[PDB]
Amino acid sequence: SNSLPSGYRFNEFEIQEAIGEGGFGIVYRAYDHQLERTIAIKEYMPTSLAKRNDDLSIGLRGERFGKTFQAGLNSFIQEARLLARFSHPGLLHVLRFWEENGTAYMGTQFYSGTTLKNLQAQQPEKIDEAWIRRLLPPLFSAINTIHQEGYLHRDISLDNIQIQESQLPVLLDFGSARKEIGNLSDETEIVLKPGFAPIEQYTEQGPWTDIYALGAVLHTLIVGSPPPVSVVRSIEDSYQPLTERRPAGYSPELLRTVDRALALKPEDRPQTIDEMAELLE
Repeated sequence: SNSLPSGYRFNEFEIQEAIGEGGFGIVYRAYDHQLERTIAIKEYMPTSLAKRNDDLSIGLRGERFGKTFQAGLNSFIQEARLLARFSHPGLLHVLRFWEENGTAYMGTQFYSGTTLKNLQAQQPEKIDEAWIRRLLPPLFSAINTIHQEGYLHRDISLDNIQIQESQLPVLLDFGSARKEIGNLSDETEIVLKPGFAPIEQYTEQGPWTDIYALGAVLHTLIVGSPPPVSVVRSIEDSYQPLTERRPAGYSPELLRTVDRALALKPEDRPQTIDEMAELLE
């Protein structure tokens, strides 16, 4: 681990535990001693570009990485600014942003629970049609709120949806820094998510682009894995409609909603979140 220790201080903030560590940032449970509340702190930390110094600042692993490190940092800032436009229970709420230690930090609301990816791995028996139909109204609402302000998510999968202990979902992260680093570094594998990204993201984007990825999430919850990579589908589509598979315990109505969201071409999909929600009725 490259993470700050429990007890580390940012003035009034105190690090309590590193709770998420990926290749591009670390997430901490932390505590605000001024307001006496638990928060999360997200630290930009691209491990392929940077390492932890003795004084716990961040430094480049090689001088050739400086331009790409800075571009990822700028994208991290821009994502914080985007999230700061919203005050919605299903979107990660940003409290503070600051630069320190040669990197940048986002203070955010702290959310209970775990990611949808982990819930699906650990408690797949909890995921059934009734649970999915309770998940969708607040998840729809969060995604639609992004769309109504003129933005798109473009990085939806199970990995960045939080399921709180209340079961309500939160969108945590748009992958902006990761995707910018991957584009600049020709590390194409960290830009789009195979099976979740629709054909138009591979090089015409709009709400239907997020709707496809949401379909892919739902497909994963229902049968355990995402649909085939969309570029492969665009050559020879091996997608088997869920209405024909008929997984046990699932209504044709929910299955056909997923199939429609997964239509190969943008114009054949529901065009707005509201259109997709109507299919369930």
